[PDB]
Amino acid sequence: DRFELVSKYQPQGDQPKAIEKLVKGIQEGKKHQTLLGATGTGKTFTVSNLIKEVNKPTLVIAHNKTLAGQLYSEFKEFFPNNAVEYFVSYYDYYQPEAYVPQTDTFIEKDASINDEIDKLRHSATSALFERRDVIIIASVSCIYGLGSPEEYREMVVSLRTEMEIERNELLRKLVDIQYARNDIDFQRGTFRVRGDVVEIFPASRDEHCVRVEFFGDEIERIREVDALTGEILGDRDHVAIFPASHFVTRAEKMEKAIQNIEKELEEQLKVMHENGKLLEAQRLEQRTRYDLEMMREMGFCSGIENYSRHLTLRPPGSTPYTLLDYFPDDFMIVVDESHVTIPQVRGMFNGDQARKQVLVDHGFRLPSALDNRPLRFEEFEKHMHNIVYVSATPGPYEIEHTDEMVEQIIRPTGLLDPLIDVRPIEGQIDDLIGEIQARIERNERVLVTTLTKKMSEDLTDYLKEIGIKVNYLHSEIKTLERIEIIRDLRLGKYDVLVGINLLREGLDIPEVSLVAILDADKEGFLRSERSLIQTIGRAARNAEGRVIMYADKITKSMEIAINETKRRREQQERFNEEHGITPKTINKKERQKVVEQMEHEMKEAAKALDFERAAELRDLL
Amino acid sequence: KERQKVVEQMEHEMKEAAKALDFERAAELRDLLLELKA
Ligand SMILES: Nc1ncnc2c1ncn2[C@@H]1O[C@H](COP(=O)(O)OP(=O)(O)O)[C@@H](O)[C@H]1O
Repeated sequence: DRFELVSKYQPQGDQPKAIEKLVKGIQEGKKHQTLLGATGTGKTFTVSNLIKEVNKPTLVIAHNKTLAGQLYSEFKEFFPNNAVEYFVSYYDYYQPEAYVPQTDTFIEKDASINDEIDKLRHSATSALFERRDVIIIASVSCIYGLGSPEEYREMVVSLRTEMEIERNELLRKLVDIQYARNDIDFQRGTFRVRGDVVEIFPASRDEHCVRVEFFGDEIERIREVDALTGEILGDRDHVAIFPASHFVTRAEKMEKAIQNIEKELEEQLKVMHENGKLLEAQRLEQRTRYDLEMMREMGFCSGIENYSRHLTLRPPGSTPYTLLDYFPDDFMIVVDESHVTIPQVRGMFNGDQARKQVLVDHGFRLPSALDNRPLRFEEFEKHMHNIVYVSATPGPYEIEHTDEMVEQIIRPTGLLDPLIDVRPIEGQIDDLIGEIQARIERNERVLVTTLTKKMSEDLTDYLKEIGIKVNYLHSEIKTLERIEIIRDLRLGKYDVLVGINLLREGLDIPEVSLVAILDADKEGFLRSERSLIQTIGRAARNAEGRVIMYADKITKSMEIAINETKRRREQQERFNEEHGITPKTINKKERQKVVEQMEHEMKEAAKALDFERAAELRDLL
Repeated sequence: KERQKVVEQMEHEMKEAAKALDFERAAELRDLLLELKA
């Protein structure tokens, strides 16, 4: 079951040494290790190599789904013959259930499920039971509730050729595991029957189904077929069909769980009446007994997840089953951007618990709803066999638990850490204009970080008044719109981006030759050692990259950041000299509303692939 | 998987041409894609 790493690359720079150390670290049974890779060193190639050498099922955790998608695309290319999988929340958008006591307003759960994401989730969990050569790229969705892997495993329908089994008995088993008969619209999670042929569309597929051909009570053949075409893709001697749902509640357990929910309700109502929580008792009882009628009628009610722990018949406070449980005991976790991802993982339970206690306090939910929850960080720790944190700036968790850092500081094409200049706060804006103007003449772009909304808007406005092409990265710009703006910077539609936080997803672009840091000496979050080094990093994608920090004094964070930058650049230039390498970059209000409408139109015409209409609109613009 | 790989790759490249505003390339790619689907 080996990983086969496919790439146009060979390990370069100090990648071989980083790989060596990390592999030896796992051989030494080191639970925690940290890969201290400076930005642009190819840390994802390093991890690919680690994954190949250690050869365990591996979980890669990422802090946003844009980066998770980005890792997934890359790992599929790296391991085309192994099972690279994607595990993210299937919600296209998610408004959780919430209550605002201040305004006495309840927020209903609002959300739509993405069919492709649910598919990839099913593909992920079934793979863990089919083979060892599995890499999953996941969000913190990996610490959220899933049915019992033992049950999921156990509920598989196994079929093999020459097997005895009745056609209709197969139908019954498939229903029992949440497949639906649909002869007319045959989709995933669905079976269709034509005489002696059953076609099952696995929940893990939207592309290929399993055709099972009977002769009497015996399977003659099993074929992977193209669902739409009927074109045979291959014969199988064996197929495992996994449940179409990650939480199936058979009719027997549901009856009992309804027993237990009623009793819990009966006890909570008692306690609330004694404490004169009359409103909250009325509300809770209406809601719960309605939920309970629906379960008795349909075996389903909306927001049924609030009852997950009851439906399992497990005692209160029980750790949820998560994806972590689907993995063998001997698996590896890689935590991408660990300084961000680790605090996020810890923050999920507490955010969840806070939101749900205001619902239990005010009678919208039973206390058992809190058992429908992500893992506690102490629970996530229990799943750590070998964990490798990946970060240019490791957090205090990683630092504490790692005996020695594995450093990786050398870039494939020899690109250096930028030159840093410290310049006074006085004459700040004017000094910067000059540096921007000079970058404009050179067909290079600029990133600039301000501490405030106020300075960002003032400087953006002033730049615009001057004839400079600029965009303010406002904080409430979503990453989808962010990426559009960044694409436009790359194109030279803008020459400068001004933002408070430049550490937001996707801001590493080769065309940027200058990063300017206003108020570098104000510490806080924005001017911490971590923020400074990451911000410096944005200038390291360009062979003439440079940072300017405006500051009247050198704070502790400036010192560590400037020191580390200068130290790496030194070793990097030594490597380059010693290896014969030359660093090379890898690669008016009325007008305003008209442009925003035609742009939307141009973008719509592009999604529709009416590229001619999108051209007409670009030329209009 | 190899056909589907190239098709799926062509699509990426078409969306990318479009994001560069290189709608001329994107159309060239769309038209090739339609022939291959046929
Ligand atoms: N051994 C290698 N040879 C050539 N190119 C590489 C190698 N390793 C990584 N790269 C490429 O060099 C660039 C810099 O890597 P990147 O992934 O941005 O680093 P990081 O993940 O640390 O920010 C990327 O385009 C990456 O795919």
